[PDB]
Amino acid sequence: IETVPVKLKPGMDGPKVKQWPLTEEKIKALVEICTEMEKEGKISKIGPENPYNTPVFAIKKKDSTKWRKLVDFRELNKRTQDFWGIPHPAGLKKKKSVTVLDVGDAYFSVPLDEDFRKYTAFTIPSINNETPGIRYQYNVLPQGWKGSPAIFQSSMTKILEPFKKQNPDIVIYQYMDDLYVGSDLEIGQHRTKIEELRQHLLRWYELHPDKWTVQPIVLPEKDSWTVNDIQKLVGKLNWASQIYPGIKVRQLSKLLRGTKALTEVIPLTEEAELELAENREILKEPVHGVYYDPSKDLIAEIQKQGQGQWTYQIYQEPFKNLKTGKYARMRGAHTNDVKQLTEAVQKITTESIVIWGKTPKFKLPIQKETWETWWTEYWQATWIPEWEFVNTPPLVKLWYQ
Amino acid sequence: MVPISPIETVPVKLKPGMDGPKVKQWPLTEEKIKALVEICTEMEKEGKISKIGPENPYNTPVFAIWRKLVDFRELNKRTQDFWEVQLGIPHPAGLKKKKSVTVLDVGDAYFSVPLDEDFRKYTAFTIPSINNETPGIRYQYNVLPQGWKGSPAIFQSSMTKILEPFAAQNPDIVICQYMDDLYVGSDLEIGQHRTKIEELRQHLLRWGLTTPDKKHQKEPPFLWMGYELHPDKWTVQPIVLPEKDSWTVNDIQKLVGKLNWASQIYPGIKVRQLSKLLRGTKALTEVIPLTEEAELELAENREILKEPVHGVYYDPSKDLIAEIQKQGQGQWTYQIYQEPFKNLKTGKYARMRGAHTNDVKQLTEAVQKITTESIVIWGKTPKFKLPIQKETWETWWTEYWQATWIPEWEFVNTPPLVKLWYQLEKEPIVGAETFYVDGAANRETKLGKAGYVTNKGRQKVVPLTNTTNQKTELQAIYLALQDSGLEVNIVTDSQYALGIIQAQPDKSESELVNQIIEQLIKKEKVYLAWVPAHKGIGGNEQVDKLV
Ligand SMILES: N#Cc1ccc2ccc(Oc3ccccc3OCCn3ccc(=O)[nH]c3=O)cc2c1
Repeated sequence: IETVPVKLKPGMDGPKVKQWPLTEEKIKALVEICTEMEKEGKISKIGPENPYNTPVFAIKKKDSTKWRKLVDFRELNKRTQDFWGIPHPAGLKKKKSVTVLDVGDAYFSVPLDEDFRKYTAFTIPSINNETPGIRYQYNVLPQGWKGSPAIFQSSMTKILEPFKKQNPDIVIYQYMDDLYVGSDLEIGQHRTKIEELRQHLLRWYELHPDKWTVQPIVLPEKDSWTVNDIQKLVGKLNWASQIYPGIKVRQLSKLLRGTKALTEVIPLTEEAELELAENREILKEPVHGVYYDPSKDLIAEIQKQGQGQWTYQIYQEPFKNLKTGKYARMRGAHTNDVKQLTEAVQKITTESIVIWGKTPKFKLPIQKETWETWWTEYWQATWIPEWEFVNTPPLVKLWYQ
Repeated sequence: MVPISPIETVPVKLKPGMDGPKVKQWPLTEEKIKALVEICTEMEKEGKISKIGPENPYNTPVFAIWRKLVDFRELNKRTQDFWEVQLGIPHPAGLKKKKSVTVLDVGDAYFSVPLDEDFRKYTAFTIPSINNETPGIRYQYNVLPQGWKGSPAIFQSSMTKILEPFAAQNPDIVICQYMDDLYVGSDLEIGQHRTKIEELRQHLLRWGLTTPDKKHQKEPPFLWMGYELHPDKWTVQPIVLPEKDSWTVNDIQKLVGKLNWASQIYPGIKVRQLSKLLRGTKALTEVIPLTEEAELELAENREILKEPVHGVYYDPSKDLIAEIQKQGQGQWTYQIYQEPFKNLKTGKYARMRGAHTNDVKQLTEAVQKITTESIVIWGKTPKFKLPIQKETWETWWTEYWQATWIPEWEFVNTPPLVKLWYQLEKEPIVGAETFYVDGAANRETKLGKAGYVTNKGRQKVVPLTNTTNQKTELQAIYLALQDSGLEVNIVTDSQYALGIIQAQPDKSESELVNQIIEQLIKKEKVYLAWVPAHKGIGGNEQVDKLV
């Protein structure tokens, strides 16, 4: 009920980001939503004296036909002053089950600082540029802004105080408009506890971290090896030597001596089997000296494996993986690569939020124009990570497969 | 008098850390001075400006050409940024046909909108006295000055705020704003249409806004932003192509611009051969000759611009269709229409500048462009007609290492068709000869060697002059392709070559790569395996090409 003064970083003007084109249905949905929000005082129309703009578009969440408004507050976020700090719950990732809740509706009760409102300006675009679009600015705390949870921290603490005092075993973390709740109970007891908590949030997406770990480098186990098999093996081991110190391939290479056909079977010498076994023993151990740095960015790389399968690696320094995984979930995206990639990016970002409490910078195996054209059609998250585009095919694709 | 409705001002500030403009007044002739005096006297009588005292430290230069001209460049440099309403322009194909469309231009446009009083003092200017024997005549604006940064945006927003209630109370008509013009359209009867026009100009008159009392000064076709807007169709204003035996770079830029502008409705416009002469620009004065390709192309452009072509308006009740055709040399052309043989608009897409490429990627990019343009203009994605088989696309996107997608589309059999020219095997080929290839070169003498050895004992090493490591690595693979059967396994340590081939190009800028591709096309089955170099991998003989 009392506005807290918010300013911007020194030497930085407000955000002036181009609003990208929208389809007519999304425009209509946004018009409806913003018309309703104007009647609720949440937003207000502005004049041409407001040169600032933030991109905005419409989405549809899971199991919902009702449209939703999403604002790309990225530029405003990085141009917004740094707020302060709560240490990330390192036990959140260790819990058996974590549920994500949407607490965005709470933000709209708290009024925004007057002087700062002009920086939250956004535009519902017009088709064919007939009009300069409908312009609004936020009066209350906007969903997507990094300042909203920071300001609402005390309030959320006050609301969640009794539940926290009640269940000391239940972990509660918050990121943006999302509230992550971890426990070790049972799915039924979990859902009832969730209904309980949402009821506690009312009067004022099952996710299992335990079923996700880090992935070791595995080598084939065959009775008979062909030349090709050994060539691929030597390649993989040579690659893995960049990560694991003691990897040697000379005795395996010794078998390839001569120019044989790729499909020809070669029996392994004893030295070769020994070398292979040693390499296995080496790969079974974790990676040497791999630490997380909060001051550094998280980098995520994604490779398309085919048949709805995708691999990913989160790291900070090259060959120093902090997390690895393989998304292969099929859910109505059997004929669409972009949808699969978008969902994969979302999942990876979620896991990243659970583990480190911040989003990674993606390196997407897709042309810039394609991604920029279609990614908003399948996005169902209230946050948005950063991304770049890799145009050169990596050779390591089949080394994670 | 009837008190016309007021208009709330728009709060305007100067840029932070800056102050109002203070510029020395230019010397003006006695004639100019007299003219300005009379003009400003009339204006002051009208209420557009007001006389001020010497307290005001701000001043703006003014000239006479009689018509006065206030140079606000410095004040514009010192005036805040505005939400500029002009970014991109409407496209005639996006407009939805109406039985009637009338135009109401606004006279006394900017001088009918009040300026924020706190800002008026910054727009101060002086008129030089005769012989400068008296202090100059001091004035300030009470309304929006023409040439001022904030005038168009504020005028636009005011006009919108005024027009909104009339629009809301008349959903059976559609009103559009553009600068000093209003375009009203409806499907009503002509009498009721003129009636509602009258109601509109009365409504505007209540705010003291004057419209043509006579028969409206402009009737179809409307000449707007280079377009001709007719009742049943739209086109572009007549094309202007100069002909001279000595061309400069600037002339090339203007010609390219005009051809690109014409290509939105005229199909089959090509601009590559003329655009290749824009390399090494920034030198506007030059004499660039023409090739046979460019001259034949320009002749074909004069062949297309020979007879007029018209585009239609948009009808939301019908589907939206875009058809694409390959034109070769990285050129693509497309037509967006709803009914056959009647285009909404047309266009072209040129491939990006890269080392290697294939047809499918370019087609995909073209689809991207058309899609984005479509969403801008009509707010939806059109169904596509593409010159590519469903199976081709399937195989492509399934095996492609990148993620890719095309919206709803169908195959149209209009050659040339986009096809996959070759496909690498996924596993080694049984009964196929195995070519271990390698290449190497001396960095200093630029001398090199490229070759292969196979499982059957087939060998070859070729000496090369003026070449590099990458070139020899490619050359080795090429040699393997040349001297092999219809099915072949190939082993290389070149990450470079493997990258190139895994990028799957069907044409390149490097002749060697093109030759390799032509070899691949002739092949039935090709398996390309990779191994690390210098790992003592038998077969892989780095010691054979390093001599
Ligand atoms: N922003 C903007 C903007 C810029 C220029 C315009 C020109 C005519 C026009 O006209 C229209 C105004 C309102 C609604 C529908 C319109 O046009 C449908 C097409 N059309 C055209 C000309 C004609 O003679 N007959 C027609 O059917 C609307 C315009 C809007």
